[PDB]
Amino acid sequence: STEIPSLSASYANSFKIGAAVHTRMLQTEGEFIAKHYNSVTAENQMKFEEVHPREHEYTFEAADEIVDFAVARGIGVRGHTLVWHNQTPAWMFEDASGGTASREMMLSRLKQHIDTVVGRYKDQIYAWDVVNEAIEDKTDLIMRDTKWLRLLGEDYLVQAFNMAHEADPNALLFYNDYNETDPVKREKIYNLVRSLLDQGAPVHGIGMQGHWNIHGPSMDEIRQAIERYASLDVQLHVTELDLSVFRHEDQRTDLTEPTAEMAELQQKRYEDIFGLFREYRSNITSVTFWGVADNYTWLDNFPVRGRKNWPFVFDTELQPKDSFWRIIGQD
Repeated sequence: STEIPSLSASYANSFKIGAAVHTRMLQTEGEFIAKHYNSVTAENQMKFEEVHPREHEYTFEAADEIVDFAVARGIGVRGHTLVWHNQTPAWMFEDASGGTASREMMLSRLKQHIDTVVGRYKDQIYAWDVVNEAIEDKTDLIMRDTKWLRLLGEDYLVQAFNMAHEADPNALLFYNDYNETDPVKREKIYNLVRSLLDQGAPVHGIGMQGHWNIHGPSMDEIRQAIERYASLDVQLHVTELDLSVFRHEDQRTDLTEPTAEMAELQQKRYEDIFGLFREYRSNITSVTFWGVADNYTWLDNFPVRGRKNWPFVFDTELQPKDSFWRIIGQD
């Protein structure tokens, strides 16, 4: 493709290397993507609202294009979240009078949605984020209070996994979440999946989002989350990895490029992280970055609107950053 080696090829015997994509990137960054990633995830085009905007109408155009792109190139595809409190259209939770949908309506609608979406790509998607972010960040709260929990019921996770498993018994079913390394939330997610497994739910993996930064979480904290989750006998996927140069509610907004400090910390940070991933390659089977290159990232608008970020190992011009070289795998 040019000079630099293929990132995914360097991990061909350890774990997949993926990237979140959007159709707009294909006929422009398609060459770069096929070069460095052997796994892709629709950043947004497979979400409920994106593929099922209205009750009786599905819009799979974008998702279909991404899948054609990947499968024709031997690139794997992770399906992103079927059940999530965000990006799910209002119709799903409402009845004809605009009131709340009943438990029965919720169940039949969820069944048809999963059957349509999961069934559509049957045998083509190696892993599905079945339930996303069900655990609360608040210390004294376990289950996030969402319409799924209120309208469908406390068994909404079991239901989702059973339905997904039925739509495609060959796909690996994942429970995906962020802040997965925080000791308190870690134990909640651990107990959740454990209880799901004890209930017979077909959950085959835990997705560690990996929305980290140059200051944390620590190697020790990440290590503990890994061993903790792996002890449930499930595969582990780092699903939305990015290393923000900013912290939580950062007050800095004048940066037009990372500071010399940020660049140096990020490079070392990425080296440490992938060093840890290699150590646990027996538990981690896929590592996906939530983007392709610094020219685009959802962090450019979250949590702060219009604040440019540079979270990847590839810069705004798709050129490798120092971190890239320190991340190359051993194969």
